[PDB]
Amino acid sequence: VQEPVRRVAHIIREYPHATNAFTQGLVFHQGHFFESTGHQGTLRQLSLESAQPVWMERLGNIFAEGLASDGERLYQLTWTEGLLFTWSGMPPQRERTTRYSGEGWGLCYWNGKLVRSDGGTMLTFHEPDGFALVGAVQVKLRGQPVELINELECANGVIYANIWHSSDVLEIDPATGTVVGVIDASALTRAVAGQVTNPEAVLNGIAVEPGSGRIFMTGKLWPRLFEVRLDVVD
Ligand SMILES: CCCCCCCCCC[N+](C)(C)[O-]
Ligand SMILES: [Ca+2]
Repeated sequence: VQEPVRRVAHIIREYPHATNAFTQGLVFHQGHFFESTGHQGTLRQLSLESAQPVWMERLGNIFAEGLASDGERLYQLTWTEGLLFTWSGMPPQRERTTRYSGEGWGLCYWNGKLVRSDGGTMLTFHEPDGFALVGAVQVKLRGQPVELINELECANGVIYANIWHSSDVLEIDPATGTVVGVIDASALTRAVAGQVTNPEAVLNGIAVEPGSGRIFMTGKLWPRLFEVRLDVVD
């Protein structure tokens, strides 16, 4: 038991993002870059050369939320609807609708399981086929539960998680819920501050590219998505 590692996200490069996209899910999938939005609900494939998506399916009034990939299918939560959409093929088409209890904030895939956050302190673990709960951990930083756990990303042996309305990103051990790292991504929030006005225009959305290990972060309604390098601070 030691101090969580402290890191600072250093902006490597910036790319256009759409200022009308409320980013709730962000993941790489079968060579492409995907985003889930609510208000209005969409699944979109992003270009890094333009804010205009290369492909989008509109979900109407459904408030879509976190988005996970197992390499073959995309899995997409909803906020209070209790709907999980499972997408397959290229372009993705929905092949399954699944009802679940509780709220859907972030989602990622780890060790054959979907890991789900709901804005509380808990990460719950679910079977991809039918979304039955199989386990849970409480997310704890220095032994203390952390509320507001939002978009997820399963990479590098951890779960990366946004904290809603914070510029910190946690690194969580999925076996235990222990926070093993805290990333300061406040340079990203500072970077867009002169351009965003909406109260909900907050850092959210982490995706790691499988083929390159390159790490990307954005925010709701942000004009930019950022590639970051995570530097240890001592
Ligand atoms: C112009 C007003 C925009 C209202 C936005 C409401 C965002 C709800 C976000 C919920 N969650 C944290 C669950 O996504
Ligand atoms: Ca993600």
